[PDB]
Amino acid sequence: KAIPKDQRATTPYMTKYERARILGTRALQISMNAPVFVDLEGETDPLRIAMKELAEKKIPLVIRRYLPDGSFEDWSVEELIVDL
Amino acid sequence: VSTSTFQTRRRRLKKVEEEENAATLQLGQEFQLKQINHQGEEEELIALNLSEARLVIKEALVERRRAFKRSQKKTREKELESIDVLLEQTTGGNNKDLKNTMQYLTNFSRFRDQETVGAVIQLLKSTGLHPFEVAQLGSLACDTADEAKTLIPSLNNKISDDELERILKELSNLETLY
Amino acid sequence: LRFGEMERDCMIAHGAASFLKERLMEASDAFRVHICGICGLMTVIAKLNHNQFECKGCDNKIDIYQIHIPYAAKLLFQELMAMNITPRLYTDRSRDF
Amino acid sequence: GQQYSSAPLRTVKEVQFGLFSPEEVRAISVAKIRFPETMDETQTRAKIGGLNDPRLGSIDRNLKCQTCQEGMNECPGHFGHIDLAKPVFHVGFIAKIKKVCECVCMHCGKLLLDEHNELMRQALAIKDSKKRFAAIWTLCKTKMVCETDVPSEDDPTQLVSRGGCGNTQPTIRKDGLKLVGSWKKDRATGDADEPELRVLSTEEILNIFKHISVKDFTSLGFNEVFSRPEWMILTCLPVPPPPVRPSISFNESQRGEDDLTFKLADILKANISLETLEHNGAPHHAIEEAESLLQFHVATYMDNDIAGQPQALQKSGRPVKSIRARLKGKEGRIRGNLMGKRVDFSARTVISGDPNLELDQVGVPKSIAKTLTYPEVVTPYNIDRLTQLVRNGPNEHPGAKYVIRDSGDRIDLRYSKRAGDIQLQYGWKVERHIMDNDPVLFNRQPSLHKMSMMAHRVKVIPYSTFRLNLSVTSPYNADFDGDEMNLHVPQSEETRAELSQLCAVPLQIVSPQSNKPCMGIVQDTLCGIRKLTLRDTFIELDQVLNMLYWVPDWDGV
Amino acid sequence: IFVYQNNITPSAMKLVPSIPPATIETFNEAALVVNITHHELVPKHIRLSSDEKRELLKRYRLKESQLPRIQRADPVALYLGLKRGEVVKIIRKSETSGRYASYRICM
Amino acid sequence: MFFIKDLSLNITLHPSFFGPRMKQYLKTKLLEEVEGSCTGKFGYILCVLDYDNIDIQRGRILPTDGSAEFNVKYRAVVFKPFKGEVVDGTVVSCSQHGFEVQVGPMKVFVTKHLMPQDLTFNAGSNPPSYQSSEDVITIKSRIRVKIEGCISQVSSIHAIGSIKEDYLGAI
Amino acid sequence: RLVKALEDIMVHYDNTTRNSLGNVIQFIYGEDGMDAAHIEKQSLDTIGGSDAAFEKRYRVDLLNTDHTLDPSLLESGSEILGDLKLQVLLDEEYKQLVKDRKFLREVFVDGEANWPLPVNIRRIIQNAQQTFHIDHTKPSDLTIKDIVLGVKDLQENLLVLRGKNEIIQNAQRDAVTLFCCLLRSRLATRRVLQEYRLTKQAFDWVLSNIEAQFLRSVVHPGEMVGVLAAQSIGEPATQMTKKVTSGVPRLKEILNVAKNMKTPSLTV
Amino acid sequence: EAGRAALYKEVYNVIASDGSYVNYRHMALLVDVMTTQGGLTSVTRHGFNRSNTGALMRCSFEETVEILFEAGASAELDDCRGVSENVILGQMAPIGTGAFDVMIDEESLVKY
DNA sequence: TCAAGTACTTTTTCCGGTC
RNA sequence: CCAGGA
DNA sequence: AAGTACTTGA
Ligand SMILES: [Mg+2]
Ligand SMILES: [Zn+2]
Ligand SMILES: [Zn+2]
Ligand SMILES: [Zn+2]
Repeated sequence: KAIPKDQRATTPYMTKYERARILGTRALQISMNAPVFVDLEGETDPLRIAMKELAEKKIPLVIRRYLPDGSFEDWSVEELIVDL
Repeated sequence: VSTSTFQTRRRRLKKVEEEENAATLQLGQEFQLKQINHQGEEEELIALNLSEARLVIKEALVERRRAFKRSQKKTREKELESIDVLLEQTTGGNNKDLKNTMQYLTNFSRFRDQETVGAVIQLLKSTGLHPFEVAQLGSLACDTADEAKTLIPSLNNKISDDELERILKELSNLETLY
Repeated sequence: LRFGEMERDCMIAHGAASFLKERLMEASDAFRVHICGICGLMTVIAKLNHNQFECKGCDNKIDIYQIHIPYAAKLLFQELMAMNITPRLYTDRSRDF
Repeated sequence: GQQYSSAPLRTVKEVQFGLFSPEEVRAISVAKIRFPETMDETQTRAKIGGLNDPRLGSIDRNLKCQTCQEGMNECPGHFGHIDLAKPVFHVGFIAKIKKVCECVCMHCGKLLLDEHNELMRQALAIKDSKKRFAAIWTLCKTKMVCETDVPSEDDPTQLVSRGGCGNTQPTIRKDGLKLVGSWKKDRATGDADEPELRVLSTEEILNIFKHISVKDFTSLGFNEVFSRPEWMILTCLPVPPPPVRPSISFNESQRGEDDLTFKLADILKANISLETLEHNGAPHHAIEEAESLLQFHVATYMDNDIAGQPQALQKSGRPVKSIRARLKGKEGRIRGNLMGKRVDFSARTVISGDPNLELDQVGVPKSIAKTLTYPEVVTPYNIDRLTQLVRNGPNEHPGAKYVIRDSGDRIDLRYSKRAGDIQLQYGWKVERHIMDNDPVLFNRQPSLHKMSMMAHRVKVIPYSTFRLNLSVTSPYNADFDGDEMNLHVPQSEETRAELSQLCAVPLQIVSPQSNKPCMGIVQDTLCGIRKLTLRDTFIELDQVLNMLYWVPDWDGV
Repeated sequence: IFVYQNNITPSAMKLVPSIPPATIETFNEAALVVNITHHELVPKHIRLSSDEKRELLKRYRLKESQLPRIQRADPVALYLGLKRGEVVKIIRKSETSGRYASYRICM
Repeated sequence: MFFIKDLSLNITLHPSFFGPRMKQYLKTKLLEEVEGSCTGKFGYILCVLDYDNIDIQRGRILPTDGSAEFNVKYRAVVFKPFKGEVVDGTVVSCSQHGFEVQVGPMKVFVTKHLMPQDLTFNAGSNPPSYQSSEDVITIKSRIRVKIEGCISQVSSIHAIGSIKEDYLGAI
Repeated sequence: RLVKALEDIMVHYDNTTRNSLGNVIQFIYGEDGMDAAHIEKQSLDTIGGSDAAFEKRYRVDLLNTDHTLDPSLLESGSEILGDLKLQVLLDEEYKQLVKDRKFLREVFVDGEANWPLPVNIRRIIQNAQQTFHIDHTKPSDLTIKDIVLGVKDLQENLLVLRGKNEIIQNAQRDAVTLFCCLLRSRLATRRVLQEYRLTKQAFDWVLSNIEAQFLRSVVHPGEMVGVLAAQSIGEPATQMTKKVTSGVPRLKEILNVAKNMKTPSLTV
Repeated sequence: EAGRAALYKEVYNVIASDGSYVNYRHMALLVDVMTTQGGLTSVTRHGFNRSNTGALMRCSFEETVEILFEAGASAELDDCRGVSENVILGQMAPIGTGAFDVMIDEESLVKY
């Protein structure tokens, strides 16, 4: 049904799996000549580019976190804490 | 990939009945009286009389030309040339269907001015008649209440002959003098 | 080499969802069929060239989809059919929960 | 590859199981399927408009499919049909059929018990589709009479009438593929003593099933749309297309037809005998004889490993391979082709240890690196490098094997006349050799651990063995007494990330198995570590300097 | 509750569900000599109210299907006279968390 | 007739377009695909309304591939003809078999036999016409037709129609 | 069999362990909601020792000249004597520590102190000591309020479950119980000052680190805890060589819910 | 409840007898799974494999063809929530990396 | 009616020759 | 199947 | 080798 931002209750921290998938996805997109949202400070490997984008929270992706009932909470990569 | 609607019905294995489409007001599943807009709200079918339609499309292409120039920053025979120019601006050009449609609409519209199409829309949507009839009454010029009831057969007992004939008079009076 | 059952398990344990999909699809089996939207069967006469679709018997020349499944499953499904069982494949849900 | 299709691409969200109505079989069918002869248009080598492609799938590899147009790698086969001369049981349903007869009236087709019986209304209440059928049966099996009137839902004096029919219900028992009843009888109140002993025909069972109420059969497992009980009995048999039963086409003019193609002809042949037999001067016994043989063929086709022993043995003694056999566990479909798969971008060799490899790396033999490939997309970042490996080619180490154009066609750098003057374009793919620091899945079978498959950094090295750091020995459970190990190469930026970010060797050090480290210092290093760290142990300047320099991150102090 | 020494004839047992909404229970005196609930391995079971249950299912987004199930005949389900649909809250000690709360629905 | 219908189309955008002119390209590709289109279910999708408020929603990234898929919810003017519908149109073609009438996006054909008996084919005219005792029907003439039936044919809908019944024919 | 029975089990975004039916197996992963890698055997001090030895270690009595904190321990030492208001706080502290002792003695009946718990508190203190070059001579700049309340506050930040409601909030309290008994034992006033000799900054840092570590320690929704558990029992079974049926053939008996077992026995 | 505690005690002993250590949670989970149903559900073709999980998942262990014949006969609907089904379908399973969905936001995109 | 017999089911880690 | 390897 | 499921005699 989609849970409102004010009623979200999942971790404010990014899961290992989320981070691995964001990095995978961005790196894939970067590699398919997608526009890069950061200064590549000489970088050429799309994963190292992805790491850099996530490091500055300039990744325009959202995690749709599904609950066992079918509902979900959407979380921005900008808003997720990266303690990993 | 093709276009879908707000009609969600689950046809599980059970293929058919696809019961014929006639003006017994039995139009498709798609052209049903109880429609649903993208905001989920149950909203009634929108039928246009070719003039109400002419204006809608013109309005939309006019507003589109606006955004197209914005995003770029950083007498009937006379309406035909004017429209054919707007189509060259907004439309894909390969869309020949819209070109013919707009030409037909310009040549067959009973009401020129928006004001005119306003009253038409009022006068008619007060009869309780189903959107299809209400459109065909606006788009088909009839004199006898029989001309009307013959061409729009669905009307048959829905309106008095006199009541329909009274409407047909105040419809003729609204026709823009081309 | 064989990426067998026990190897599937390790990947499932790791949470390597996309690495697994790749091993099982791209790196092996992977095939594309056209299925019908009415009876979720591999019935569709895809004349993908003339862009004709048809699932006669359904008389459906419209409600058709394409899917990427391992050829062994396309096989398994054809096998289950030959054995009178219908493994109808649907691209939407109807149950919730 | 496979061609572009305008059809919207989706994922399977649900699998709706069911049974085939004969009508559906005839509807989905692209041909019937009248002649047991495979092909040879009267010995003239081409498919016969009767068996395998009387419009079906296709052979010849060249020469396109007759119904769709596509041909071979694209065309899934197309199903056909065979109208059976008499109805036959589906082997798999023989007992569920029996149980259904045991529950219903063998004359009117009505549930032996209903809303009037308390135990019944209770079992009828059961939500679980299987548990309710299970309960309904144990109750209805015992009932040997279709009741006309039953005591009212208050008084046992004034009996209320339910459905009609007073008929006695047979005691059904199976005689392998046959169902035979023993009717209780009445004769001077006693009898049996010696009852009515008759075999229930498919056709009669079929008819009762056809008359079972939708409400009734729905109380039993069955579903009015996808699985009516009448569908457990076969009238119109589906004919699987060639892709299911391919021929092993040895040499030029030599067949090699599948067991299923043979077994089908047996069914065809059995059917024609029976068909002609009944249409003609029916000798009535030679009919029930020709019938029972067809029942057998349609039975042994689906399942050949049945209780009542005749094993439908091929002329070679070897039994015919049933469809059931094909799906039956480990080796065969589900378990052997689906849960597990043989895979590309795999490599295997003898492992050996190395004190000079870093924990997380893996020594990869040059030959193995020169075979395994990573498909890299031509991008401004790599374009020049990639062009060089392309120039280097398939034989030089840091080289490449293929170039994949936007167009879809693969350029083989080994043979292409343009392998030199190959000018790359953004978006193309260069299938380049595996190179130092690529993430790769390393595995030692069995694999009873997540640590039995870990991600390592490539290190292309000479000699034919996979070299591993000694401390990583324990998780894999490897030694160098002749052990071999498996290597899998990811093909996507996504897949690589998965390996490097979740299953890389350093991540795996502290394991959740026992909440402690699963790798430690072993053998030489363990033995030497005690020796080094005794009070007695003192080192002279010369050696101290070498020992210091040996530490790759040494401060210089 | 009917505490019987040895047996209750099937004649008498047929009168058990004869007078609803009132409910009848049969307990063999021999079982009750020892209170099973007092055992080392038997944790605190607490019967939930219609509102408490409704809340549990609301809070965990559950269907009654999805809850772990106590069997109707269960020694403790008997001791507490639990009815089908009724839910228990089990409070066990944990070597992990100290205290762990599990729930079981009646069969 | 001539409806305003709420519709939605799934578009699969390649990563290279994940720049700021994304919505702009989506709204564009939508128009390329949908506008001009002719379906059986909906008829001729003529003109997409309210460009400035086309709902793009969030695009789900397709897993093994890079691309994102959005369900572009929109609203447009459609023309779906029906049997029994009385329409006005201009003659386009005319032959010994009958005459085609252009009704907006579609052509409705009138059979020699689906006209009154008095109206007869005249080949000896430029252009070929149908002649009544009083009337003359040719390439430019305006006619009121009763749609007898429609055939959903690919990228169009064609129909057969009569001018035999009362209040039909030339205008 | 272990793998095939457990495969579909994983931690969902509600910290609940469910199967392909969404049926709850465990309400919270392994009853504590923690990832196993992030756990280490730690000693719960409070648990054992004599009732007198406990007292010496934990009791602070600012209203008794012998049992106060010596002014050598902290700067406020002289002004702290006889503070009735402050003593109310040390009474709560001690009363909780006694509560905890009884509770832990109820859980671990044998009195076993060493248990695997997240956050190695011992190490954090060790680090604070070298990080801050802790002078085991000079008195601390901590208040009793600084310690007492600081700990009380840190506890509220040890989040496993997030929902705003009695069920989920009571659930959170539950999961965190044991860890807190350890936390309260290792961070009681007397301990922090006499033993650890922590400064305010040292303490402030120790607190932040327990928090950070604890949070990192929770299981990640997506964790395929099913397969994990199966393999974590499966692998060790692979290395297997009153006289009762044990090892591989017993595990076989167990998994099969074997009706006619080989060595039935009662321990009376 | 006691059945669970005894069942764990027993499992734990088998491991610790061999002088091995497996973290609680693993044994706890197994013990819980056998439990949840309301009785002692065995790790056999009879026990677990006969539950309400999806036909494709269940057919992947011990009774394959029979599981699928019944699937057909009683018109079973596979939820397609199990790892096993997605493996048979060549789809990304709702496992770790695939336990959530990833979307581009044009808002945040145009912001950077 | 209820013990005991019957049928029939079910598994077992990964990697050349000769046929 | 047969023979072997960890 | 050890089960479910069903059948048979007291
Ligand atoms: Mg070895
Ligand atoms: Zn179909
Ligand atoms: Zn074909
Ligand atoms: Zn009857």
